[PDB]
Amino acid sequence: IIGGTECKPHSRPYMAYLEIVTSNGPSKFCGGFLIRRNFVLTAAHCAGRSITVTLGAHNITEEEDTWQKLEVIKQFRHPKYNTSTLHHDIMLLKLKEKASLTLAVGTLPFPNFVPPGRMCRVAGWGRTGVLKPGSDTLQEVKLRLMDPQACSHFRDFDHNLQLCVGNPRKTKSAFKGDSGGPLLCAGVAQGIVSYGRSDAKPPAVFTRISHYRPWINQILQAN
Amino acid sequence: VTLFVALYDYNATRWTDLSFHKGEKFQILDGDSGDWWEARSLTTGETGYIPSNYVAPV
Ligand code: NA
Ligand code: NA
Ligand code: NA
Ligand code: NA
Repeated sequence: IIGGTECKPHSRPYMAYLEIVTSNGPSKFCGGFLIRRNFVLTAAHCAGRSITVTLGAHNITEEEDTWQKLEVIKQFRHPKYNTSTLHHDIMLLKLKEKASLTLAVGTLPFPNFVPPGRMCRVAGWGRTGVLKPGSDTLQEVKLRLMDPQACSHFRDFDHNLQLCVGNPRKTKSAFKGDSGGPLLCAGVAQGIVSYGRSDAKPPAVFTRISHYRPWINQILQAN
Repeated sequence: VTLFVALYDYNATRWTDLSFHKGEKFQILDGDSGDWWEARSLTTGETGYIPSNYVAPV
């Protein structure tokens, strides 16, 4: 998260830190959010061989009693996910068991097409600058939903599928490590951090949750 | 695992990309979900998407 501020600890209790393993080599990291006691939502590009979810975290580098660490038992990557464009960058993760509801750990269950112009908030543990390490602490930033034309330079960007996020005149943006995290508008999850420019210049591209709601509903009803 | 080698340099344009140089070697983590492949660089240990036509099996 670039240009943001440290979250009040545990103020965003749905936030999930994902550690994604592949055999031998080092693991990779993403964000996510708990939408049901045993389901986390995140980006499809965060998939891998096995995933561990940490809930209840603020400083992710220091274990504490609020933490709940759960193994993923099933990954539901959107079946139309395309790596060249990152279209349909959305995945549901089924956890091995239910999380406990505490002050630090809670769900953000879903309650319309969100138009350009509103202010929204995104949180994550990603880099705080192009060459910065991942953030020890959960950060958040307030970002403007832009007209889809503000994302024209990503030729494959599709307003029906994706949100264009972050006033290009500012430095505020989600960045590497924030992928999978939720964009909340008036308290409702409306986007998922997907990708942006290598130089971190906003806007970045988020998956538009509204388009995928039927698919999400389908996976939840059957699992 | 079979290794892949870069045939050209590439500079990332999206943060989900890897950058790389001709000669760099990779393990392919996801080459089955589109024409960009999720790869791990044996030089850097970083993971990201690369255009599939920029590499060949070692
Ligand atoms: Na394509
Ligand atoms: Na439980
Ligand atoms: Na477009
Ligand atoms: Na990477």
